[PDB]
Amino acid sequence: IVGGYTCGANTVPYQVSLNSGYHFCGGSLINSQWVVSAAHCYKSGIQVRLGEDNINVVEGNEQFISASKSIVHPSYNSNTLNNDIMLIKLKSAASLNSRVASISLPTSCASAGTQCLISGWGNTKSSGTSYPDVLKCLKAPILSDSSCKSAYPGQITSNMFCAGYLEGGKDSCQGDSGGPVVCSGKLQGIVSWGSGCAQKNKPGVYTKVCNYVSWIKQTIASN
Ligand SMILES: [Ca+2]
Ligand code: NA
Repeated sequence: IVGGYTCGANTVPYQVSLNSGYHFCGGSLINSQWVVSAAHCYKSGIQVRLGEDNINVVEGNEQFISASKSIVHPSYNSNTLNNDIMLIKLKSAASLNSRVASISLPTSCASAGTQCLISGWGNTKSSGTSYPDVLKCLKAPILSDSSCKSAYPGQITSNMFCAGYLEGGKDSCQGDSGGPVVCSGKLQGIVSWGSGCAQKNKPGVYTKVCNYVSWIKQTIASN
């Protein structure tokens, strides 16, 4: 997260860190056994880390649970990032409480101009590299489809939306991938891609979760 703020410990209780010996992506807890992330975050060996603030210090509220199964979207295209969504099933159920909690799936898609909360442990610089230990947050508005398509001509599908600031300076970034975009208490986006981070006229691009709710529900009900 570039240009954001320190969230505060466990104030984003649905945020997870995906670990393969090191933090590599975010995710969102949607019930006690399932996490939603980005398909481009797929790795063979994944441990889900819930209740994290500092990802390099055991502070007392963590749950570390290995994945039993990953399910990349059937239509995921790694070239275009169309359908950049994956479900991860936990080997054992998380214990839900104040610091570890699920985020609701959307019934409606999100509205242009809604300010959403984007969070993660990704790079905090638009040029250079600095990775935080504690969870970072950003308030960012949903941009119109027209503005998004103008920013990334020939690249935005119906399964993507832009959020952030055309002036630059505030955005998600590498290492935030797979994490949440929460708008009005619903998971509306997944950190997916962008040209650099926090660059002028190059806002973040996010997987449009409202298009996948039927797939998510059907998949959870059968696995
Ligand atoms: Ca920790
Ligand atoms: Na809704």
